[PDB]
Amino acid sequence: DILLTQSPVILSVSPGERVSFSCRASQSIGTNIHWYQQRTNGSPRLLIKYASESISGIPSRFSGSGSGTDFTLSINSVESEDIADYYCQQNNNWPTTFGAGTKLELKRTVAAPSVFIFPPSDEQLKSGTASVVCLLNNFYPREAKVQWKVDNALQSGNSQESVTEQDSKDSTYSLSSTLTLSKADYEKHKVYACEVTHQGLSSPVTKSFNRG
Amino acid sequence: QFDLSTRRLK
Amino acid sequence: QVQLKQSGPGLVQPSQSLSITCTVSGFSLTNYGVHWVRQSPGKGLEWLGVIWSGGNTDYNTPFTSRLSINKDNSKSQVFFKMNSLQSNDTAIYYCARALTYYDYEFAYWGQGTLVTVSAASTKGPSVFPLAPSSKSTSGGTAALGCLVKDYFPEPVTVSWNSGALTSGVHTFPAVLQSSGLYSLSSVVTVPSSSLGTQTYICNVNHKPSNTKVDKRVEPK
Repeated sequence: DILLTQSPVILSVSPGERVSFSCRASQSIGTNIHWYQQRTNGSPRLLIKYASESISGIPSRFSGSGSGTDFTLSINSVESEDIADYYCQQNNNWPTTFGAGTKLELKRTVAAPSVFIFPPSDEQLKSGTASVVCLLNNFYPREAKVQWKVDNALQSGNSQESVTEQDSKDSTYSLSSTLTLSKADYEKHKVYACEVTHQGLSSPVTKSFNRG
Repeated sequence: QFDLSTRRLK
Repeated sequence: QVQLKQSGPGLVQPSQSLSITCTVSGFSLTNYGVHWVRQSPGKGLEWLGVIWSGGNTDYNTPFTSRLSINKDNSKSQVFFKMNSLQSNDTAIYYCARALTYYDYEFAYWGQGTLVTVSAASTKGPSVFPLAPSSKSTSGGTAALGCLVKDYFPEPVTVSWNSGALTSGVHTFPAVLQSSGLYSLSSVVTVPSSSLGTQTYICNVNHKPSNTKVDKRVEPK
């Protein structure tokens, strides 16, 4: 099978820059390469066929070039809606094979997170478990620290984090940290605090509530 | 690696 | 409009078999071949096989012995079946159609079926409100959400107000808990002055367990 090698694995650029994806084939394939876009939670979208031929409905800023073994997909002016993974496909040799893909990340200005905290619902407490959720909304860049404290006891190992993919409209990230306690432990304590560190904040932000 | 939850590379 | 609509996601026990239906519209199966592609964490996008206009099938070499593709032209249905599944067969499976009847440049894709291979059992989620309050309000904006806890397997669909509310929605990727069950939250920001007039409902659909919950989220 043809091995397709896409490089690099991640591309980070600023809006309006030109950007180029590379696809190298393990032996000559002429111009028998197609390019695909995959957005968050999407199916692959066909961008270019046969190295450089355009596709109806695809913005003009997409173009491809190359022949033999070395191929290039180009975006002349990146928009935030271009945040996606990009894959190349060869079909000069059965079976058709795909590259492993390149991720296109976008830069933007530092944006501090908005921080919200949610106590557990009385509904969940009936079931015997308590989830406390801390939300970090629409921030950049992705790096942040979330630290939980219960009655000034530092929590460690009983929280999980999830981060959305990059927003295709405004290039921010959002993060949830969920602290999970038993109902008994939760009822045994009063002050629940989420403390947040991020480049866009000049001092840490603590959001907190007293149970009750 | 490709992530089944988001369909994106992680 | 060319479309390909695949059956829904679900769990398949190891060693058991996989079955997906792809229903097409906007073209006839007697004129185009229908291809099957999958996307795994292990191998990324792999081409699996194709059933051609006239019934012939090709299968990618590693799959010829456990893969079968059939179709019903009258019903516009293509059937994908794969035997003896193991855990690294956990993937999103897609049906696709090329630009021309004989080619392989896939301009039309199904939405993809996420198949999980695992010995576990199907569990529907519990849905708990993440209620707006002072502790989630800032400069006229209130955040609120739904906690979608303890289900298996992926995925779950979450929407807000039956699709009419999409702006400012963030549905976080599921995380796997030590229990082996997934959990996620979905949040949205709204004007805090709308909390007394507008109702906010997260529509939760966990198709592998046929669990549909509409959770009304209220200021506490």
